[PDB]
Amino acid sequence: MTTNYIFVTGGVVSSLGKGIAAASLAAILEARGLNVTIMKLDPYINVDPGTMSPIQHGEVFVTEDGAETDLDLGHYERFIRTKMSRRNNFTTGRIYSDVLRKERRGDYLGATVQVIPHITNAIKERVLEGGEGHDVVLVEIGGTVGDIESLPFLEAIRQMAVEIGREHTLFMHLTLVPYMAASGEVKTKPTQHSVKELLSIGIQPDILICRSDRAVPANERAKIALFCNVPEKAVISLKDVDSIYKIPGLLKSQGLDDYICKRFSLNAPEANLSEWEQVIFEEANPVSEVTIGMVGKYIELPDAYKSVIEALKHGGLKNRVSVNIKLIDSQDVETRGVEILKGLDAILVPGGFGYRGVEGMITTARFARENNIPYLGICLGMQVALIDYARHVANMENANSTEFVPDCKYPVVALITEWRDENGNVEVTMRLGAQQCQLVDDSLVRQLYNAPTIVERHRHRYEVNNMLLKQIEDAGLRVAGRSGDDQLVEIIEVPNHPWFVACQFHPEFTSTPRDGHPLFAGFVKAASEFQKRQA
Amino acid sequence: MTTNYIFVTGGVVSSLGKGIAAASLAAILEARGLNVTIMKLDPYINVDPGTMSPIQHGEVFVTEDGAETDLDLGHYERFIRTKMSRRNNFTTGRIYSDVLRKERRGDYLGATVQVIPHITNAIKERVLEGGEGHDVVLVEIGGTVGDIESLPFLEAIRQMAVEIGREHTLFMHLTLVPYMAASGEVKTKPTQHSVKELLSIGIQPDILICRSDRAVPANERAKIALFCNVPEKAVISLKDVDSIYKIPGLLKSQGLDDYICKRFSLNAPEANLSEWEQVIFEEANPVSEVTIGMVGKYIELPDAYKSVIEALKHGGLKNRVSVNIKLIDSQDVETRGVEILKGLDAILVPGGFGYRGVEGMITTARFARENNIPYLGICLGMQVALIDYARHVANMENANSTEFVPDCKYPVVALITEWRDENGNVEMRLGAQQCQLVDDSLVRQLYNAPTIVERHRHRYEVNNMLLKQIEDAGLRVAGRSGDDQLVEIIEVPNHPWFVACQFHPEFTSTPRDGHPLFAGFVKAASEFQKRQ
Amino acid sequence: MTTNYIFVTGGVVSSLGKGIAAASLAAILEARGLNVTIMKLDPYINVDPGTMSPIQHGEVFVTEDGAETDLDLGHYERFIRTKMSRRNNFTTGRIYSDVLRKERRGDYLGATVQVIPHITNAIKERVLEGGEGHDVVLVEIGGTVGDIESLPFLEAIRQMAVEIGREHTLFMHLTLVPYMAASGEVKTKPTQHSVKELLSIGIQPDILICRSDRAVPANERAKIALFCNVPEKAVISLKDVDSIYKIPGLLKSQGLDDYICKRFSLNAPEANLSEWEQVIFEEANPVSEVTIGMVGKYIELPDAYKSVIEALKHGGLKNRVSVNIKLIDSQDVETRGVEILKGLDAILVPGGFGYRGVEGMITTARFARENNIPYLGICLGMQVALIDYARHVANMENANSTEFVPDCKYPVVALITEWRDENGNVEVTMRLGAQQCQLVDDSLVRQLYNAPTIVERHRHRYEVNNMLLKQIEDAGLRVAGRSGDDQLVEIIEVPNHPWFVACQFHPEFTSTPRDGHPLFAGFVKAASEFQKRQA
Ligand SMILES: Nc1ccn([C@@H]2O[C@H](COP(=O)(O)OP(=O)(O)OP(=O)(O)O)[C@@H](O)[C@H]2O)c(=O)n1
Ligand SMILES: Nc1ccn([C@@H]2O[C@H](COP(=O)(O)OP(=O)(O)OP(=O)(O)O)[C@@H](O)[C@H]2O)c(=O)n1
Ligand SMILES: NC(=O)CC[C@H](N)C(=O)O
Ligand SMILES: NC(=O)CC[C@H](N)C(=O)O
Ligand SMILES: NC(=O)CC[C@H](N)C(=O)O
Ligand SMILES: [Mg+2]
Ligand SMILES: [Mg+2]
Ligand SMILES: [Mg+2]
Repeated sequence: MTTNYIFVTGGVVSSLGKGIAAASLAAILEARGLNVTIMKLDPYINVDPGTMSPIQHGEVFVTEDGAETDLDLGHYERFIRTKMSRRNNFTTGRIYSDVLRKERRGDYLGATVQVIPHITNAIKERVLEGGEGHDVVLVEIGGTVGDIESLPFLEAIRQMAVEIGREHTLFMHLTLVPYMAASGEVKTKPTQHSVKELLSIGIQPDILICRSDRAVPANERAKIALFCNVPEKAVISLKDVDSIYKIPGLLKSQGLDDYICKRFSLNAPEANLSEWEQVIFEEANPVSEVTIGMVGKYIELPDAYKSVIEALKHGGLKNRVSVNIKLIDSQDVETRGVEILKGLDAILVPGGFGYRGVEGMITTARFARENNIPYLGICLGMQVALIDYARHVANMENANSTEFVPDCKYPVVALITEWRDENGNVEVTMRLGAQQCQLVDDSLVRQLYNAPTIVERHRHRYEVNNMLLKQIEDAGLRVAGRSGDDQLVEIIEVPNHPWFVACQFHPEFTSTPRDGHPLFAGFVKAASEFQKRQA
Repeated sequence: MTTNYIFVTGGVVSSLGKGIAAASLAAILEARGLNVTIMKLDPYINVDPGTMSPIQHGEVFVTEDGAETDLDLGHYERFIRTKMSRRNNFTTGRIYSDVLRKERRGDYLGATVQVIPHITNAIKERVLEGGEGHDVVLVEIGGTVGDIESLPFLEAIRQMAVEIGREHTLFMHLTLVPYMAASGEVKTKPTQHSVKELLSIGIQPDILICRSDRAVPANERAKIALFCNVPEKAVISLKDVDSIYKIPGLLKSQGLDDYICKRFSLNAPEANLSEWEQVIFEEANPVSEVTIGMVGKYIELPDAYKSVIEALKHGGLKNRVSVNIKLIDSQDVETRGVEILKGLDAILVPGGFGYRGVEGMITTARFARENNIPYLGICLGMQVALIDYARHVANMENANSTEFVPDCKYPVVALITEWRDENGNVEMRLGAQQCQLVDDSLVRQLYNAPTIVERHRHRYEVNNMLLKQIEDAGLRVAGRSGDDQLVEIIEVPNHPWFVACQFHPEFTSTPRDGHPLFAGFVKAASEFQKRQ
Repeated sequence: MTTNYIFVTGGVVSSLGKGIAAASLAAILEARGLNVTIMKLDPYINVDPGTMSPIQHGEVFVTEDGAETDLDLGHYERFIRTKMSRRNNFTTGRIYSDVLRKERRGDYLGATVQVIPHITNAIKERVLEGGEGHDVVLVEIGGTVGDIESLPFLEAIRQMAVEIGREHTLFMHLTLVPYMAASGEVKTKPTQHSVKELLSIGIQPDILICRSDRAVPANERAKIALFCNVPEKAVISLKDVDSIYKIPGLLKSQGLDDYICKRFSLNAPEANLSEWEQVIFEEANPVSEVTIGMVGKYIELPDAYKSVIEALKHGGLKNRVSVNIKLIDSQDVETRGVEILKGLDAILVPGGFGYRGVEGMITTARFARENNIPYLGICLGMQVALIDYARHVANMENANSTEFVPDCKYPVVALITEWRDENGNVEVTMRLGAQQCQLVDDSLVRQLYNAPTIVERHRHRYEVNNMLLKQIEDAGLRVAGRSGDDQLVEIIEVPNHPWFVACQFHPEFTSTPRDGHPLFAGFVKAASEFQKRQA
């Protein structure tokens, strides 16, 4: 079976929903039994998003194999059951960095190294490596048709299409169709002009996905076809919907996947969207409501927490509980006190870097342990909770993480090789990716995950200081999971509490709307339980 | 006194507000004491909008000199006091038409006649004609930058800018900066792309006017400036507003007029927007409310009645009355009956052509003459009033206009050449025309003068031979022309407020100066509303 | 005094003569007493041309400070008396390589690193560093307006222009105006369309330089002005000329520099072109003719030898001798024998890498030493001559350079740390840039350069093997110059010959048409002397 490529580009503006549109299309194809994958090409110069603040392009997502990648890969894994790896995300930086290393070491045998063919060859090679043995590969191109930064990407895929042939390649282009109040109509002009820009780069789109805040009527769809050399049936409307889970069914109901299977000549059964319809049904029919406070330092751009917010939403689905997520600046806790935590059925403290806003989290971890409000702490949020417990229950004054005050008396969280005592004695490298974790026989989480061993994903360097550990266990705190070797602590529980769990790994990256996640489902159940005993 | 041009263009999408934007800008400049004018270049092929359906590009506006032009000229006249004439509007059709004629007749001396320089030359000459003897001329280019249709307009102005010089020309380019809900941001990408299209046609914009449904924040303005080679102070924000009357003010508060005066080297006092401030204040503080029904055949596209809608709103201002205009399909008076006129404090029947829906208008004029509801009838509306009368009070069975049923026994409205009687016995107006007011009419009063000037666009007149008969049965002749004493205004004098006229009074109404008929009409509608 | 920038771009095609057009313009400005410089921006990905074969974009030029750069810098140094350094040439590779190194080490503080502003900032910074304290800086942009590879360059300079203002920036754009035989006219259409491409990138050219194979008449110049928003007087004609030395006077005679000085507001005296007129006069009035054979492995692209060919031409000027340069494949010597060297008044063997064609050079060095035909050997050509002498006069059979047969018995040329005996005994890193060299008291070259110490430029790694040196001196060969320390051999002479010199340094990079070069002038004199005793 020959591999087919659908290239996804966007025009007019960015924030158009390319990731989500691609992922949804992939979900449909998946449900026709096709073997599908997706990859993201980002135009940034960063070698990988590992050096990007979460308020730049949102969360740094992590795949099983430890790659730091764009958050689109989160969308991909939540719409299809394929696992993303390093192979599904690369940037312009990564391309240039490979080519420079090869040029400097003489691999090009004295040739002038050029954007074409050398940069573009490099791009084609990773596109082929990401597609390897899949029937259909959606290749999402970042940036907007017309700007400078994504031109080599577009020229690469142009070349591929000619090389591979139109029998096995399609171009899917998203554009904006804005509504004008004065005239009461949506406008095709930007689509017309975007398609001319795309053509001027040498690409004829085959399918047009029309983004608007309402459906694009037949009249205007026909106008777009007329001007873009695309048949009417390949001009698809994609309105703003109240739930992303509806997107696959919306695209299916307009023939998009039929049109694709015909072009690629695949006999495949009609997409069965039962799992989506189920998720949609669940979402539409909550039995009760909770309010969960997410308390962290990046709430000014919520995408910093994209996968967490979705995991919560999946926790809602598994409990038929509608989760109202209220974002709370953890630094306002420092200023305005515990006051602003009033009125919450649970509390989540997410991950982060840098001292700013961390003392507000420690406080937040406290308030939730003392008032018996259920608490989930992820990475940093597990670290600030160890810190809370030590300071306030094992009475280790001023305890902290070497990340924030390097020279503190009780460094409860520190790099493995910074580990020391309160006396100064010692014993005689980012953790990335999927790692096995042993669950402790009598813990909440051993029951929730219901297995002695689980696999979750890491992105952190600061560990639980084993040298100060016994002193904290002795004061009540329980260790609920450890790694495979060198027993580092992965999970802690405060057992005098309805529901208080915190973990080092990012469980949100393995949560999905179809299959949920045992930790979040638990966390949300507890929030509902707690909500109902206050009423 | 060198003449300065400001070329106004539009990018991304149309329906951007170029007309109003340009008109507002003009309003500010006039308020600084400058001699100013505006003109519209339409890319369409119609020689003029005279053959255009009112549901196509809206109403056909008529200027003092009797030209039929785009409705944008209405906006112009409602923002500045300079009078538009036929030189303030021309189409691509008009341009090719003149060049073709000159060519078939040999004026090109056997040259190959080309888009450049012959079509572009013809465009340049007309832009110069519309501009002559003005300080600042706003030239509004129809269509959207990027499209085929307006390229010759764009190349002609590019040439003009280079000929006349950068010290006397400015390019103002409007764009759309849409809001994305996903990100909570307005987006400058389309502006950056549109300025590129404009540059590729050889035009560097000087001023960017950013349309959006909310203000464009300083960050986005700064990014537009960085990418488009314009300084930040020349990136202006023009959000959707709740009242066009606030647009002169909104632009002036961002320094637009200063920027222009600086570039064109003019010392002019600061703009005095007091009349606009007054207009905004009136509109913001109505004391009563009314519902007025507009009954006619083009309600599917409200711009068909653009100047009438506005003249009512100006009637509102002058009485501090807020007017709700209920657009009513007069075809529905035919199907569903007089019920659909339930709940109106006044009824206006506007102009039109074609029989479809006119029987509904006659039922409508009756309803109002009968149930003592105030009525204003413009052109068709005045004609269908006479039909109602003769037909229901002078008992002239099935009376009509020859435009609709040519061989009717009683042609009360008919071309002047068609003028007959009930036995068969015997014996198109455009522009500003003098009208004489009858000494004892509700209208000699409202206009507070003997003779007036109003604008015509119609063929069919009141039949003078059937006239003395309808006068006897009650009806009153309130105004008449110069010669042939044709009937211009009729009143039913046993009604609180019933006026109807042949001319289009809406074309002279402005928000600053109001209009005596619509002031009158709206005042009456208020008085009626109080009595229920 | 404020720095002014003239940006030079090209359109329609490449090979348009941007380097030469810029350099000539610089020469005019120089002659108005202005302090001028020039820089080249290349769109290649190579970090620097050090890894490019000479048949890629021609010779790798070397500046005093040792930078490996584009051959345009040769043109610059031959038209103005400023010295080029690393500062005057950078590539896209160099830009990306700096930015990647800074991004990976966290210098961007978590920002997304983008083509704009990060790549473009980097470019602006080197443009400012190259311009530092000069009155006028010509900034030559490589590639052709309209292609992908030079877009960031164009966007950078666009930004600069707005920032610095039009008071101190001009855009000079070259285009092609082709002659059509069918119609008998030159065509302005490509200029029209190129200027629209340049505008679409956001740059309004200020000056148009019209390349054609004949002058561009007034009619068409006016047409170009009409369509490009440029005044007639800024549309300059630049026909194919028989001598580049005429280009400054051609541009001057059309007001180009007047137009520039007016725009930048400089009072400067009229350009005095006396030195050029002199060079032109010299060139036009040769007294006799010679034929010099250039024998090397890259003659398929003569630009591989750009500066050598020009040095010869300057040697012609200093002797009023018209040099007919005949290029000869040194590999055809291997095949067709010494035969193809018949009919030559001198012989030059240039530099190179790799064994292919080197045995033909050794042979060539031989033929010239035996028949007393004057010989100049540069770098490789000095190495193959040591090799010739050893094999055939010091009778060291099969002698060679470790570069070619690493394990040979007599490695006469080898890396310093490969140095060994014919017995295998030993004693108890490219050379780049301007280095001092001591001249030997009784040598030809000590007289020609007329000083005990000279400065010439290196680009080589293989040295004269000091361990086998005494054995070659003993057989006749004389050392004519050495370095400063560690006495490595820079120059050799065979003293039983009318004129036989060879050197390690590249003397062609310090030769110019105005001031000539003592070695080449000598070499050409000798060729003329030799030509005249055969007649
Ligand atoms: N490449 C094109 C496409 C359309 N037009 C012109 O576009 C005008 C219509 O303008 P507008 O409504 O702004 O364009 P639409 O195509 O209707 O797009 P939208 O849906 O945005 O209105 C027509 O007169 C037609 O001649 C043009 O000149 N060149
Ligand atoms: N001519 C341009 C302009 C911008 N960019 C790229 O555009 C990206 C920003 O994308 P986006 O936010 O979509 O564009 P903005 O310029 O911010 O515009 P908007 O207001 O629509 O976001 C940057 O990485 C920059 O490299 C580009 O490649 N070419
Ligand atoms: N993403 C996170 O929460 C990281 C936590 C902490 N700063 C660490 O590096 O270990
Ligand atoms: N504009 C109109 O109302 C036209 C009225 C009528 N059809 C006429 O021609 O006289
Ligand atoms: N440019 C050259 O001639 C180099 C000569 C020789 N291959 C060396 O590296 O020393
Ligand atoms: Mg339209
Ligand atoms: Mg942006
Ligand atoms: Mg021609």
